[PDB]
Amino acid sequence: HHHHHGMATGKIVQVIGAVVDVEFPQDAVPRVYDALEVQNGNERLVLEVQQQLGGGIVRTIAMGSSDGLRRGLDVKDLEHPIEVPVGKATLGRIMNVLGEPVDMKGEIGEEERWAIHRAAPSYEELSNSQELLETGIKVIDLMAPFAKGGKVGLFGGAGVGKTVNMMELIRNIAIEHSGYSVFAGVGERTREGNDFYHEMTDSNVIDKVSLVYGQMNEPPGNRLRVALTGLTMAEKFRDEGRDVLLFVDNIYRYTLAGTEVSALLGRMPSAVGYQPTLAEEMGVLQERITSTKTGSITSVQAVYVPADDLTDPSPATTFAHLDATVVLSRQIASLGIYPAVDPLDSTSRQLDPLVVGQEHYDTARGVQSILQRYQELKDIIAILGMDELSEEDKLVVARARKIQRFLSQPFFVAEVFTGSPGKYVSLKDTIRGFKGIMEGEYDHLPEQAFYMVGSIEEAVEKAKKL
Amino acid sequence: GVVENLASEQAARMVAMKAATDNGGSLIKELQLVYNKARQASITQELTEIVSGAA
Amino acid sequence: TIVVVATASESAALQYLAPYAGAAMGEYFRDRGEDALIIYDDLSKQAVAYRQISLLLRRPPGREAFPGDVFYLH
Amino acid sequence: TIVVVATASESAALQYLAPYAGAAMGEYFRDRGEDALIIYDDLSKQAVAYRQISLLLRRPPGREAFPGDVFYLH
Repeated sequence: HHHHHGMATGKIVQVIGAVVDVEFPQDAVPRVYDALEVQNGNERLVLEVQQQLGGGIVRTIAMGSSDGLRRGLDVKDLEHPIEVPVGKATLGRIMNVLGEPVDMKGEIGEEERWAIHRAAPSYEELSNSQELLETGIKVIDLMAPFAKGGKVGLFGGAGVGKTVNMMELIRNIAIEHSGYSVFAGVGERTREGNDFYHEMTDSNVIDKVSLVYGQMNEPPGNRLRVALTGLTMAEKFRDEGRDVLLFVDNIYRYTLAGTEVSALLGRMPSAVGYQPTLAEEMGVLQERITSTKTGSITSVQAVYVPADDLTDPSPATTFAHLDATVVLSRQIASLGIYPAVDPLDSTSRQLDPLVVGQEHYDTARGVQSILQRYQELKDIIAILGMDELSEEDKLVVARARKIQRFLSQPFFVAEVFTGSPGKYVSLKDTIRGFKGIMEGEYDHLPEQAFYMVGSIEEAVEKAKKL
Repeated sequence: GVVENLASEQAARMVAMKAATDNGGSLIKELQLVYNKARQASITQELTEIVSGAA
Repeated sequence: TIVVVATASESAALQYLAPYAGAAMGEYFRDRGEDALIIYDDLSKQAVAYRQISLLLRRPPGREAFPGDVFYLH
Repeated sequence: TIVVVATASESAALQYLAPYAGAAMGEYFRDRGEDALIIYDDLSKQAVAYRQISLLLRRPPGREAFPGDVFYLH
């Protein structure tokens, strides 16, 4: 943090574990965010914010390990905190929390160094335009819109193969745009990680994006700290005037880490033992994301879902915090469909109305009705024979199973398994195909073509194939 | 006519079954709220008591 | 008419304190003897805001971290 | 193979480290590249152990009087 010569000593005052009581010169001390390092045997050690205490002594902490203490102790005080050397070279390259090129080191040269502590508000700064993010997602995006730089909530889970979703995003970023983003896991089963690295090789696209990962092998001070990192890092690219979105890890892991800190803080926890200020942290987090005037920062997150307590202050947060909703359904996929996502149960206030545009909200708004009907219908059938059913019911059943089927779609990235080249979706195209479809336009065609198919023109070609 | 009365009986009861069944789930959701207020509560007295044990 | 700027980052100084802050304004017209109107809500924020305050107070809160300041506050 | 000895009388010291105690071992084999497994139970006295200790330690308790060290511990 310092432009560093000297930086002095202090002594080590009172130490229980991470609790760092130590004392600097009587004259002055750097900020709590500001920080200092001391070579302890093998290595230097830097402890986190001291908070305010006396005699040049004040209270501090570190993610690293505390063994081998010494009463008298001397730390060279770093000054301008947190300066960190990111560079665009990072993409596809991995470092530790320290930027330590954690993996087989890519050796990762970096010309940028900046504190992650950087605020990122500015009044009136970002553009007033309110652009939507265009995903080319046959249902995710079509079924629901996406806003540029927008926050996105995640429902789905194990067995979702969310990475499939991610890879879809990979082809989606490059394919869609030059803009490229990276996310990082923290507090997580390692195997998943390495497998995902291999999966990056298989993906092969890993270059565009890279991250240190927390893996939950680690001490919290690190953990809770990690956020500011990514903040600064993307802050390269949105700072690059580039624009992007990164995935995010279990928050409850994060905020909860907040409490463990607060007990650590010795401070009175919030209620239900939250971090007494934990909201404030959320201020940091949610407050962080923005689509700048010159950049866009979107993201999605999956937080540890705690018993599905809606009473959850954390759920309060999410619900409060969330700008968008993911849903994925093992029953839904369990229809067999590639698309596990809950087709019902998707809402983005963003995607909603007219003024979100009408006709889209028309084929859309009724598409809801179709949903309802397939509910009632798919529902009611097993009860008894369908003979009584009005034709309209029947026809609905076809347009139903086949509309469903019609959703399923190929993916480029999917190729590695199957060679499926997939395609980038098109809104005019989509609204077209669906709208006509809704009318039962071209009612004659075979249902089987529609599942995992191409465009109404292309599936129309499959009618030729048919 | 006896018979019509009969099969009709079988079906009519059959229909009742569904609805009667369905109603309770709501109550169950309410109860869910009850263990919600309650989960809240144990969390609460426990919490107040936790401060209390901090003392 | 006008209204005042209030953001997530805003500190319980500004935050807990603020709606309270804005009050005296109407004393222009109201104190000019003129009717004047204002909307505010989400005051709940002010509560744990002011409660985080109370952690500072280190005073024991009540239910939901609450003091009676509400009344006073209210 | 060898099993640990763990007794009801066992001083809480041994108790609390006792699995963590256990850890160093297989690092022989695995670190020898040799392969191994071990049983784990819910010892779970450990919390009143390390913890009731922490009361002795005067330490602040976490939930169920027990700090997040479990995670840490785990």
